[PDB]
Amino acid sequence: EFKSIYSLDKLYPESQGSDTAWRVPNGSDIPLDRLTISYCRSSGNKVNSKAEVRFHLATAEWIAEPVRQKIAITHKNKINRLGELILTSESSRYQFRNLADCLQKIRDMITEASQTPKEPTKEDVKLHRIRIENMNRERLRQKRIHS
Amino acid sequence: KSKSKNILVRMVSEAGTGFCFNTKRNRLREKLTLLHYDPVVKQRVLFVEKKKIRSL
Amino acid sequence: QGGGARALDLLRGLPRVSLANLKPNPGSKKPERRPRGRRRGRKCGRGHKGERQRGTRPRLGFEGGQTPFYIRIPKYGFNEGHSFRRQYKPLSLNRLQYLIDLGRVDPSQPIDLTQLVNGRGVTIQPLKRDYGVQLVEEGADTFTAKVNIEVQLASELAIAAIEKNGGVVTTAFYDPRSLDIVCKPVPFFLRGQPIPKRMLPPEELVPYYTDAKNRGYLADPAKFPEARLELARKYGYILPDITKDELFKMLCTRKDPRQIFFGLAPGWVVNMADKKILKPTDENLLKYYTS
Amino acid sequence: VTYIFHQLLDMREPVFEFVRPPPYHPKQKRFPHRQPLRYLDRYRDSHEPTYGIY
Amino acid sequence: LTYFSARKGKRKTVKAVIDRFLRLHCGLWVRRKAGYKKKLWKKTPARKKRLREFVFCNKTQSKLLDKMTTSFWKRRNWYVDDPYQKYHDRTNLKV
RNA sequence: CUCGGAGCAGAACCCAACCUCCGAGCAGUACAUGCUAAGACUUCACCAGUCAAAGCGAACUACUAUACUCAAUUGAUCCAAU
RNA sequence: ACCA
Repeated sequence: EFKSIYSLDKLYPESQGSDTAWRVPNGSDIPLDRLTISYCRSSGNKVNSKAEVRFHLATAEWIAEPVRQKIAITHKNKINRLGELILTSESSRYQFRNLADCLQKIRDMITEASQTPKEPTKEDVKLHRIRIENMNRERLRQKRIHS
Repeated sequence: KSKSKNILVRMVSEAGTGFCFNTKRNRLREKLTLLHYDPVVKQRVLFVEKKKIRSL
Repeated sequence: QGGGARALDLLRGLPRVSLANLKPNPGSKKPERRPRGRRRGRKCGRGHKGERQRGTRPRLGFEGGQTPFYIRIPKYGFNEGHSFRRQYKPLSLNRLQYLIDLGRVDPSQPIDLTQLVNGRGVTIQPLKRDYGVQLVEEGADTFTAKVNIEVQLASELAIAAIEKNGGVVTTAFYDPRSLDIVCKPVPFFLRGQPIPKRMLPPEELVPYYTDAKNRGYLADPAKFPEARLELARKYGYILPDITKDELFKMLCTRKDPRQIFFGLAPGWVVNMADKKILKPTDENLLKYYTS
Repeated sequence: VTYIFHQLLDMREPVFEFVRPPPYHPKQKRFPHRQPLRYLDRYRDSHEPTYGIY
Repeated sequence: LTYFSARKGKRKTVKAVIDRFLRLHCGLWVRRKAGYKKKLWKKTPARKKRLREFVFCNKTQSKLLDKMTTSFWKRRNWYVDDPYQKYHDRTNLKV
């Protein structure tokens, strides 16, 4: 076989060998077997497809127990009757890129839960209406006649 | 042509962003210092007049 | 069963087809219009005086003196340097898969420009500043073939589709001369020139081809295991072990960076007439072609 | 309310969204004279590059 | 225009057009607006923003710019990272 | 000899005259007179010109405000200066 | 100073 002064053997002397580029590094965070991936063609007006990743948050063991508790709270509305956490992405016409977004959401829920940010976020507009509506509901709260 | 009251002057951001803008001021007035929005730093900062662009 | 045979048997009972009873297909021979007779003569379609009847109206774009439309728009570099921009014929994973399914590209062997051109999968125009093929992702969901393919540019999702099926993809640079040769080897061999060396990328392209994330052909092989692992995590497939595959030797075949063809070295003369290959042995020549 | 739907009523919790009508656009012209370049984005369906036959 | 060159017998491109207009493969032509760099101090921000748009030509101008350029300028190109790449083909266009 | 207002041209729009009249080739306030974007108008073409929801940034509790008062108050391309 |  021909070899020039720019053989990868010469350019990277320490990286020689036929397997160097193809070894599987020994040193398993999100186990794909533990997830149920499903693909629908949402409205296909939509060219974009739809991926759905659902896993039972309680049974999940690859997620730290404390995180599983915290996630169950901050994402109550994504937990169905059976206890499955359901994530859906339909922002791409490729199932690869929709699943990648689904997995990145799972990967984000965990990171967010473990960090526990205490920074005071800027109040959203829709929240202001609720705060006032909430403030004037504990203003009509009475007491017991005979305490 | 001979008559002239206002002049066009360049106002450079004091924020060091290099952002500039043009405004008119009376020729006899003193050099302008203004508080103007600088998009690069995304906040209002001081601008100082540097050069007269032209006479209006 | 019908009209087809009904025409040949209908021909048996007709006069012989000769040079005396032929005619063009109706609608194929529009008639000529000549300025003769009442309808078409006299002023002959040219109107009356002015510049138009006399054949002297101004050039195209002139508007009668008003500063013309195409001149009063400001110059803007929409097309500045168009002639030095590199172009890449896109190859889709739909089109690649189709070529393999129809037998026009052979996945059992390495696939480079020569195999795509010879399978008539892409048409490369180096004179129109083509720099090779860009592997584009269209069709990634349904792509199943495992290939060892060499392109010039590749999308991450296209790479993921190749590597999810157990295949290999590398991005390699071809200078315009090397590209012309790799695309049509036979015409180059009919020039009787020694096979030239494949040049290096220009600086602006050296980072692309020394980067493992692009599977660049000048990239560090030791950094490929990680980059292949990242896309598998990103896109949610398990990276196969290709060392375990029987075609692993084939999947590893890569040209030397200075090499245009698999199995042929710079400085060789291909003698297609006698089916021989002439190799120089002079030291100065041999040093030139290996450098 | 989830507890009522799940336990007392023994059903799935129905979720609704406030959906607004799709935005109006005039019929696309072959030559959109003097419209900005993004006029084409108003009639596009996907953001990802297409390639046709290639 | 040069309909027949003295050297090649070929029609020539008017290079004034190449320096001012962009041809999309679909047959649309894109221009800048006249006066977008002139006397900005006296133009309102709404007017200044209108002057910064890239706009399409009408059919008459398109037909004219097609005639002043040769076939080379109508070929499909595959420039890498072309800012206008997505604008070369039409979508959902009826009649 | 360009641009605005009025009559001719009474009521959607348009409408000539070496027709009848009157004006403009600026001033003033700002310094978010920042960004961006649906949908529209249009001086009978084009060029140019015009209005604007939502959004982002700001500002903010009693006509103002994501598009100042004002009728015109104006000059394309190339090129030059930076 | 005063090219377009």
